[PDB]
Amino acid sequence: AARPKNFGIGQDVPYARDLSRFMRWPTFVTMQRKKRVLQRRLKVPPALNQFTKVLDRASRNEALKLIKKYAPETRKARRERLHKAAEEKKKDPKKTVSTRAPLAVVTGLQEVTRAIEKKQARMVVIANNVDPVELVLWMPNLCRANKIPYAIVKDMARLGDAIGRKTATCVAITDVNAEDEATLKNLIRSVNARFLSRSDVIRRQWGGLQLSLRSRAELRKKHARN
Amino acid sequence: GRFKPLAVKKKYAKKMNQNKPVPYWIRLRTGNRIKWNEKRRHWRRTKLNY
Amino acid sequence: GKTVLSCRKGNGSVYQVHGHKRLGPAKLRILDYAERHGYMRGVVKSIEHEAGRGAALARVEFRHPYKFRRVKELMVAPEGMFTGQSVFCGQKAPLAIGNVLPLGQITEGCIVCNVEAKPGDRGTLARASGDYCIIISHNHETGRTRLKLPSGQKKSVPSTSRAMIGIISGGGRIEKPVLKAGNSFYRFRGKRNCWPKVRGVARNPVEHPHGGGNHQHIGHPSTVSRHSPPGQKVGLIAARRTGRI
Amino acid sequence: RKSYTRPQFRRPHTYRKPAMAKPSNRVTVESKDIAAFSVIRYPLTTDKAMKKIEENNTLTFIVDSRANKTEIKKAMRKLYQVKAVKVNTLIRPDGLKKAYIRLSAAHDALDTANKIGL
RNA sequence: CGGGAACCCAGGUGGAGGCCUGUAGCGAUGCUGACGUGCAAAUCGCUCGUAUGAUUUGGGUAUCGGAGCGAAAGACUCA
RNA sequence: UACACGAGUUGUUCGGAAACUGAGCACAACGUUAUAUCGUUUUGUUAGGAAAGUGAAGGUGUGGGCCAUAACUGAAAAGGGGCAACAGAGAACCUGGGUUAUAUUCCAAAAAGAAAUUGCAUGUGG
RNA sequence: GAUGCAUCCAAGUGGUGUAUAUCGCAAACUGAUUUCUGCCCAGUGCUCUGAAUGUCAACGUGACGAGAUUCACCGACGCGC
RNA sequence: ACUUCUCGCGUUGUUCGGGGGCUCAAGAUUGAAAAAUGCAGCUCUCGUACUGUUUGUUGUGAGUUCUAUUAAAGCAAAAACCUGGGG
RNA sequence: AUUACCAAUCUUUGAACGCAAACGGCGCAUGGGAGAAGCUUGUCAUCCCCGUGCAUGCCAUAUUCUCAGUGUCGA
Ligand SMILES: [Mg+2]
Ligand SMILES: [Mg+2]
Ligand SMILES: [Mg+2]
Ligand SMILES: [Mg+2]
Ligand SMILES: [Mg+2]
Ligand SMILES: [Mg+2]
Ligand SMILES: [Mg+2]
Ligand SMILES: [Mg+2]
Ligand SMILES: [Mg+2]
Ligand SMILES: [Mg+2]
Ligand SMILES: [Mg+2]
Ligand SMILES: [Mg+2]
Ligand SMILES: [Mg+2]
Repeated sequence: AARPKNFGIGQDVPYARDLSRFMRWPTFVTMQRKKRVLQRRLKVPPALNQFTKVLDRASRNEALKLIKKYAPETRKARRERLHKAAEEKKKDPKKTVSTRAPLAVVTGLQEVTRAIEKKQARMVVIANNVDPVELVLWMPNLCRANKIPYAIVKDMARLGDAIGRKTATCVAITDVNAEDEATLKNLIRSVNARFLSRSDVIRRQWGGLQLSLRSRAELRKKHARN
Repeated sequence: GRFKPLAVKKKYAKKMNQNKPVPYWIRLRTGNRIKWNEKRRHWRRTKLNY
Repeated sequence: GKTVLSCRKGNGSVYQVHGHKRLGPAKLRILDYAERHGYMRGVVKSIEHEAGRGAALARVEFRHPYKFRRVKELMVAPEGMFTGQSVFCGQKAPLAIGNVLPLGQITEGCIVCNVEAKPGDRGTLARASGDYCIIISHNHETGRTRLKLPSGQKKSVPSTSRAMIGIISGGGRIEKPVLKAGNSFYRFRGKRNCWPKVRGVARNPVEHPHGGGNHQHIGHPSTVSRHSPPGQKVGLIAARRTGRI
Repeated sequence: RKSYTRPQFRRPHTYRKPAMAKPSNRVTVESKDIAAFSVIRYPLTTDKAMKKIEENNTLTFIVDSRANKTEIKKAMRKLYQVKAVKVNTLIRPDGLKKAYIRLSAAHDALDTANKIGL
């Protein structure tokens, strides 16, 4: 019938109880955890905090919808596009090869920056995380310098899948065709309600100082002693 | 005495052979400069230690 | 001149503890989950004699809480502990003479040997033969016990340290006089290499600050400064009270 | 959540593709000859090497030094189509490896030294 | 154990000991012996110290140059 | 014991290694250093991801499974290797005898014999 | 009393006593028993102490000059006592 | 069990004292090896044959025997191997 | 044929790099080639040769060759 083992203290050899939390993880495993907790502890300045108040999933998928359908041509529709720029030009009489990129979003970084400085980017999308964080830290600040609606969005790996690369620091969505002025004209509104309307409280917003659940439930069990 | 490595054995064998006299067909050669062996070791005089 | 015997000793070349006939380091069982939220029984099976120590070392086996083995622990033996005593070393452990129940849970005014300063270092204090500590005070608001070390110097340790109950074995070793240089030879041949002690005043004034002269005299006062450099810090180091009382 | 039932993290057993078995690091030709003529190099004729052909059935070949008692037998059989039972060897005080070779008591040794021309 | 209300008188047993004599071993006191162009760039003879021990010894192994190591002679570290 | 010439050292079992650990050593890693040839290093290494020993489904001759090798996966399993003892550990052979010089080494078939022993095999015993 | 003491190392999460834990370690002195071990803390040493005892180090503070600089001051632990 | 007893040359065992058994390691023994060996004398003449193929006693010793005594000295470690529990 | 010159052969080592090392020692793969007992005249058992590969570090890289992470995110 039954055999009952009490894996109590000292009374029987337990089963293979999952440890996976008190084990010695390899260096990078702990070190990438101690990294995302250390920058929750500290007093995050009001300029770096900006990237931990991203859009919500409500319009983030919509923002990735535009960036996706206005994504560049994938080295195959690029090389056969400029090929019809010779096929129908070699048959053309002369002086007519005129072709350009059909319509896409400015997806580089130094190409995006110029889309802002020119004020030709209608609105820009910015990535939550880039390894040299300073590489895009200033991006949400020359926007309200040039009054472009900006958008700090939750993952650069999700600005890559839409475009086509692996990662993307910031996408700029410049002039669009009248098939889709409806969906973005609201996106600009749905996002500056989160970044430009908030410009005052953003630049005065010290983040972090988020204590543990271990060392701040302790600070709950002592106001329980009050 | 009885333990010598084979490598140390190969090196004393290469010395037992080098300890033979110049053969008497060498000193009738046209212009040699050899009359004696002048590298003959005697086991008592000088030791090899290898 | 040359370096002095004392300075010429932290190189630890020849003057290094021998420990070949020694057993492992004798210390309490590792402070795992079992010795915090309960106890675990352990049988004393063998009481050996680590060469170079007056206290008996008792081989205590416990069960490994997690694997199926029987982990074996080498501990210093409190006096009275015999082979087959079923020692308990945990939280809820009883306080018989040999158990390792935690220090802030032992009753006050009690007698504890093999106490440990830090909570986990597996027993440091009161661990030579016949030595022990008396628990004086618990401070449950601070959570730290003040026990009286076997030197008079009474300190405060945390109330979660562990501690055996009793006196370390081999008490009364230091009272049987040696009567001969040969019984001091065999004492230190299990211990390190410091015997015989040549008096520095019988040395040459190249090998020691005292040596020299036509008479064997310390030329300058033996009491040397606390701050004095090594090779000079010889004699009575920072002696604050000097000579026969 | 992956189940780790260990205090350590031991490296995961990933896929392990085999090597490619590179073609060769040489071109130089080989044969069946050089494998059997390098070992047994020349027989030996002495007062003791003769006394052991007639009295015993052994032979004496000054085999090369880095040979093998199992490969002196193979070499005999490949060179002198005779069987070899006991192949005693010794690296002489000349760096030269001698070899005594019993001929199975069925191949007379005195009928090989006369064939081999010893 | 014998023999007589305390624990002495003796009889053995046993075989301890940095105990004694002494061989080897290890030392080197005396002869200020003999050698001192040696046998010998420190040896020889006799005497002598010790000889269960803090002993002697083999191999391995550690520590070396303004340093090592020393029961300490500034001894020893390939004459 | 010189000189010359010629010879002379034979092993499943003896010694050594393959194959133990000791005092100890120190490759790696890691650290340090202008610099290393430095230091740590089994009473178990390393900020530290340090390994086929096994068990398996599937693949394969063939009347779709009888049966069988094999591939390539991958089952738990903490504590990297590695030296260091011809006196420690370990170690399967004993007599008899016929070299100018070797023999527990050599002896050939009335092995001069007699054993032990390792590897792989066929097969009588269940 | 171990975040110790003594000590090594060119430096290092290095090393030695320490596989140790004051019946221990390190450092001196005298030299078995027995017998005593006197007086002197001025000195020079160790040692604490520092409130006030007297004084100092860059640093920090001030004012000066256009500025290099000047004049200070904090007299601070230490060092005196 | 009224203090008895069993001890060893000896410092101790019982709280076990005899009758049989079970093993244990020394060790003997018969038998194989093994007598054609070997030592060897021989009658005769490497041939040639056969006639003898002997154990008991002592003493000293090396190991076995009993993991006393100096011990603030307690008198190495490991592989391989072995057995068992679970199998 | 000798001499001179200009494709090979090029042992054991050594930076030495499979591991070691006063071991002409020891492996792991991987072929092929001897030798044989069994066995079906040949075929691969351990045994034994020959050859290649196998050191660490680093760089590149792999048609989507495998993976780890309470790093990031999302279905
Ligand atoms: Mg990292
Ligand atoms: Mg001096
Ligand atoms: Mg002085
Ligand atoms: Mg290829
Ligand atoms: Mg004498
Ligand atoms: Mg030797
Ligand atoms: Mg000669
Ligand atoms: Mg190194
Ligand atoms: Mg063992
Ligand atoms: Mg190398
Ligand atoms: Mg490449
Ligand atoms: Mg993958
Ligand atoms: Mg993950």
